[PDB]
Amino acid sequence: MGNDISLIALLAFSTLLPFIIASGTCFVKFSIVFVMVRNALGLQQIPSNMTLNGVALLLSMFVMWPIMHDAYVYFEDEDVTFNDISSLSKHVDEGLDGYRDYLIKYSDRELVQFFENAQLKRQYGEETETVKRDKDEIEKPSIFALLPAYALSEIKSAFKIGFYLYLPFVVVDLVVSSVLLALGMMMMSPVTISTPIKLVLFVALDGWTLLSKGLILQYMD
Amino acid sequence: MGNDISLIALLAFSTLLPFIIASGTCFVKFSIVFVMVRNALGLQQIPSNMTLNGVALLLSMFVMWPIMHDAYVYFEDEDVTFNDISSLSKHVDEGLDGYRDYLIKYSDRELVQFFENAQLKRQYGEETETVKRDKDEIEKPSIFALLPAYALSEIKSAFKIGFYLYLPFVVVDLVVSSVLLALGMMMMSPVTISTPIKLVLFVALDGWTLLSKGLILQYM
Amino acid sequence: LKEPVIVSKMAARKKITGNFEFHDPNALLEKLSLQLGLIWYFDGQAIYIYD
Amino acid sequence: LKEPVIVSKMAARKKITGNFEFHDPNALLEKLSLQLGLIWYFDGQAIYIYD
Amino acid sequence: MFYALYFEIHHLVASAALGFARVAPIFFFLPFLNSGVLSGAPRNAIIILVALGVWPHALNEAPPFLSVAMIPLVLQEAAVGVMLGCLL
Amino acid sequence: ASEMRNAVVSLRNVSLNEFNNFLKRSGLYNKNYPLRGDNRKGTFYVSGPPVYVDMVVNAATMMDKQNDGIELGRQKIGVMRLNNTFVGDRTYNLRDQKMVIP
Amino acid sequence: TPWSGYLDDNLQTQVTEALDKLAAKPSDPALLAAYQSKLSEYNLYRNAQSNTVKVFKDIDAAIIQNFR
Amino acid sequence: ATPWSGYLDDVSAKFDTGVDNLQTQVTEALDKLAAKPSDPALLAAYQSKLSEYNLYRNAQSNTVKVFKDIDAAIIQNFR
Amino acid sequence: SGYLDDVSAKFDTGVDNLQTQVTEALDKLAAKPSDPALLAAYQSKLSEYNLYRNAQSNTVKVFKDIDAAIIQNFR
Amino acid sequence: SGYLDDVVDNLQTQVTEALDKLAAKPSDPALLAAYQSKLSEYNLYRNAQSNTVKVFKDIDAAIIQNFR
Amino acid sequence: TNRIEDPNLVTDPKELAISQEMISDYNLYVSMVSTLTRKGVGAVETLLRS
Amino acid sequence: VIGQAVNIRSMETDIVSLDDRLLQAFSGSAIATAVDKQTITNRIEDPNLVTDPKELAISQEMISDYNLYVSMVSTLTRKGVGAVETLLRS
Amino acid sequence: VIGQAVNIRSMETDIVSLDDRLLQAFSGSAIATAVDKQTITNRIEDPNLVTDPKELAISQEMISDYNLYVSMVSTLTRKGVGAVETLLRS
Amino acid sequence: IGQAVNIRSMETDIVSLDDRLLQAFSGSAIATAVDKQTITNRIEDPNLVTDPKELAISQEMISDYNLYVSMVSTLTRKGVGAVETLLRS
Ligand SMILES: CCCCCCCCCCCC[N+](C)(C)[O-]
Repeated sequence: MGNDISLIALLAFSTLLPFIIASGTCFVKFSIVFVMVRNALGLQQIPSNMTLNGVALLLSMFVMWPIMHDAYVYFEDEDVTFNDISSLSKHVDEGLDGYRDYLIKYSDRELVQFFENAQLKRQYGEETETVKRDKDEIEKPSIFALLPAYALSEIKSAFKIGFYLYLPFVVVDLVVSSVLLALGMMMMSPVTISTPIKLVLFVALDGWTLLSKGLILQYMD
Repeated sequence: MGNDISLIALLAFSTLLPFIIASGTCFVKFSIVFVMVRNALGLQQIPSNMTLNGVALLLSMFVMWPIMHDAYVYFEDEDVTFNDISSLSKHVDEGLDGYRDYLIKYSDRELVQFFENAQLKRQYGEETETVKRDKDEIEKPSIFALLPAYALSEIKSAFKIGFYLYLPFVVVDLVVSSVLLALGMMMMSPVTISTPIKLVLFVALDGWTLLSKGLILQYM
Repeated sequence: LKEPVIVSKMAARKKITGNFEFHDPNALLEKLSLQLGLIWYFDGQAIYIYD
Repeated sequence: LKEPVIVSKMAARKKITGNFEFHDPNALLEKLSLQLGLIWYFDGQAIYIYD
Repeated sequence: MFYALYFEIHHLVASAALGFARVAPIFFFLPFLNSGVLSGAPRNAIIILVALGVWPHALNEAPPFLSVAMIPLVLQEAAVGVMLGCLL
Repeated sequence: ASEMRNAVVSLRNVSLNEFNNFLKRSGLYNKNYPLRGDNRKGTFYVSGPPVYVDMVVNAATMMDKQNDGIELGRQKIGVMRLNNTFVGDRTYNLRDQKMVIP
Repeated sequence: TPWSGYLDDNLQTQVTEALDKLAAKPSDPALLAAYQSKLSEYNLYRNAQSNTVKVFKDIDAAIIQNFR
Repeated sequence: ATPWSGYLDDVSAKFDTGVDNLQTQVTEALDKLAAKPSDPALLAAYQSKLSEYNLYRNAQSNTVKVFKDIDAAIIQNFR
Repeated sequence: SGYLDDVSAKFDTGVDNLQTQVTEALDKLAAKPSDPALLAAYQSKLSEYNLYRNAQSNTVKVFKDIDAAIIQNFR
Repeated sequence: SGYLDDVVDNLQTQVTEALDKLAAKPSDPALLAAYQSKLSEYNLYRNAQSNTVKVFKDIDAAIIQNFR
Repeated sequence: TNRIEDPNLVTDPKELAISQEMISDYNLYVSMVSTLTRKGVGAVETLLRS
Repeated sequence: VIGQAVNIRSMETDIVSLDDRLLQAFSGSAIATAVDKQTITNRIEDPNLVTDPKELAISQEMISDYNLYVSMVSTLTRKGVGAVETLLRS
Repeated sequence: VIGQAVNIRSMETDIVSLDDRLLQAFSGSAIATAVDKQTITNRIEDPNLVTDPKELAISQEMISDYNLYVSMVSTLTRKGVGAVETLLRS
Repeated sequence: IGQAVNIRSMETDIVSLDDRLLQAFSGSAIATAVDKQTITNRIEDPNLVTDPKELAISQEMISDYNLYVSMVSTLTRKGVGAVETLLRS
């Protein structure tokens, strides 16, 4: 490296990288959807968490790679670009817009607005006018305000997707329970009978194909 | 120690090894099947996961051993001369084909091809007419395309096997319930009468040997 | 004004309503500055408005 | 044109339709360059086209 | 003053730590946040970020609680968090 | 066919045509994949099946290294009689000055 | 090594020259007095340089070893 | 734009190992000097050769030492 | 600035004028290299200089090593 | 210090004073010989203090980690 | 201290030995609070499940 | 004494986000460092500066101060990162 | 200045798979490294290069740069795999 | 000068997993035992410990030994480290 502080900052970033992936990337969503599927089928320990997180991380790679590559060549670029403190701080800030555009494109506008206003009222005082940017160009919000809005937005949508998948298995369960009561076999635990019907239903749907296709198509046109 | 960047690459690979085994090897399937056997017999804590996984890990080595041996002798034992980026890249890539062919044997083409197009990201949303379900191939897909298609195929296969394994034991206990309702004894649960029957049925079938043998025979 | 105008983020949060002429902009701009609480500078190339 | 053509990853996203006559390619290329917003160069062996 | 940024980072983490005591119980009760769904490395990373998103005071000035017995305080905050978890 | 190898070799002590003679005596030469370069210079390009390429590259490198033990620069001695003048330098002690003719 | 994007040998020849003059007439007091100075300065220059290059190596190494 | 890869002389060095000229010449010069320890023409030669041999041997040792510390530090970084 | 410059300066405010005197004596001597009266004075001044510069540099070295030890024990 | 707030002399003073006296006449052997031993004793004191503070903090860090 | 006395006293060995105590002790205090809160929350979760 | 400047009321009625506080700190440090390295190298190249006791005694202090500053920034940064790891890490 | 080359154009990402870009990066690094090690070794044996003060001042820089390059790569790869361990094992 | 080489040492086919261990273990323990012995008797011999051309060889031998044993240890530890995680998990 040509400069020492440029090196210190790089080692710090490389030391905090995993939490940024755990809280600001689609991995947070894929990881949830697969656990929801396992809950739905009524399984406990199989497939293992290490297998489901393995595929979740691989799939997240196809989606995040382009902006990490873009940032890499942007900071390697050898052409003369900055001279002085204001130009350096603007050069660094400008290099992050490739990722601010990502967070903003998937975060919920209402949450972004909440976390922004609640910071203004910390710094400048609660009497500062509550913005109500109801028709909005959110003026490059701070990333510390933007990041938790993304995290809660992805949790919301992953739960939403997971809900839909239950409904067939719910049907299966209530049907089986009704036919057993119709025969009076009150002492039979339904779960023994209903588990294989769920498995064969999911296999006939080919769930993992449909699901992994759609989850990726949501991120690219 | 040769080239030290090759040394770094070797230690890195050695660190990631258990996740590759956990997500790109038939351990994935054997681990699930044995646990489902325990659930179908309705046992909650015995045999231990320590035992079932130990067995699954052993069995999977027999299947994978032929490939690791070839990769080893190809890379490490043979001294070779190479001199530039392109010659080295080709040399390295050619070594993986022994594993690549296994993945493509057990993976499903339209999904692998989808992931390839997704990582080129070209012209995306290409239609089903851009494909025509061709049959015979000299394509060489990426390994980052092949790994997840493999995982998602193995899991589905395991679920399918688990469908059949449950059936006989489901019959065994509905018969017991019906006989108890033919008598008056509707206050008593089947489970304490039903469990030993399942255990004898399973030993009379010698299910462990038929399972292990048949699981191996698929990969021969 | 015949010059580009740059408004700081903080100053951009205020709202104004009514019907304005802009006949003599340099005078009007000064008057409005003291009513709204703005400060402004002019380097010869662009007008900068801040809170 | 009698030259191999290399098209940038970015420019390859654009689409076109119609019935075209390649009577004088250097001229047609110059025409469409401005209409579509492309830039191009010729080193003597191949034609490179960019956004 | 040279060390001021170092101390300003430590004031931040002390505030986040005392906020976790009040935010985590809510994540225990709600059906879309409990560890039946959200588990592993994401869980703490998200809880901490939320707590920092809602802490009421400027993060860069010394926390006011340095003079107080820590256990009575932590239990107080956890009880408050349990009450909010029930009402939500 | 996809396995074809190619390499550039540079020799300091041995000519291309000298190496050719070695190949021919060996019975290793192959007119389908001959060496390409300047007979008079020491740099050439070769391409072909793996075995042939590897053998060529190794052999040539060893030939060149071993020729660091050979020597070319044998000195010679010429004896030349002067027909019109004395070989030695002379000193003329002028009564006023000593002067030298080398 | 350059910091990417940031905007922004005579003494050797002089010593060689003085050596060549001196070698032709080792007994000239003026050539001796001149060579003594050129050689002394060249010596100091080379030492100061190599000490500084080591000091920078050791700072970069300490930084890496702190996070490693 | 990127600097060229270079090209690798894989075979040459490991079998270029062989008896150095420098040690041979040092021992020869010593054997000439020991026959007549008072000849200035021989002393002047031996001073120079012995000096060069000292520098060469040190430079080599310090280099081997540096290259092997890097490898020990890599392995100790991963275990 | 800094403390090590404070230590360095505590010498230079200690020897008021030596830095000048040495050069002045040198100019005089250079004017008449064979006057024993001049020679005798230059020997003294030059020696006093040599000693001042050595003591200064070794002291700065020692205080540098004390600080470099403490900043390592911060870890 | 001249100050106490209600609610001998140390090596730090003695070194500063002996340096101050020396710098007035850097070439006196009595003063030099008096200063060598004060600078040495100050170097030893200031190392031993920091090394033991470091030991007590690593003890407390290990306790907190052991109960994690 | 904000623009009073002076900055950058990286260098005097007497004040630099006072900073070592504070820089260590505040890091330990902050580390301790992090564990106490986890323990407290874990105790509440333990009782509520059981 | 040459070209002195100080900012006043830095925090009296405006406060920066942490996001910016880190960025300004990084920039103000990185440029000062790069200029100090160039100054040292130039003081070594010039034949009139590496041969005069008065100029060497000045250069020794510059090298000492550079080395102490970069070591202190590195240590504090590493120690401060450690605390965030101990906070986030489950 | 004796012999030099540079690679002017880099291939479009639209035609190259994700693992090709890795193989291609790795190979280039491994070769530039073996070539630097060899160069240094050869400088240490030419008796003209090993005994001239001008040339030694160059060898010292070359060996310091090689050392820093390899320490950098070996550190960042370890951080890289440590992230994967943290996400999957946890 | 008294030297011997054993040539027909190894079988290159695919072979049962149990014996690849025994053959690797045995070949390695043999190599390290002889290497260590030659190192020590290079130090004990007075004609070798005092010649600058010989010392330079001993330096390389010592370093190569150090690295080889460091690497066999590291890879074996990561080998059993994989198994214990797959089984515990
Ligand atoms: C509900 C009827 C259960 C009848 C027993 C089912 C088969 C398992 C036990 C008998 C196996 C036959 N065998 C081997 C004893 O001959």
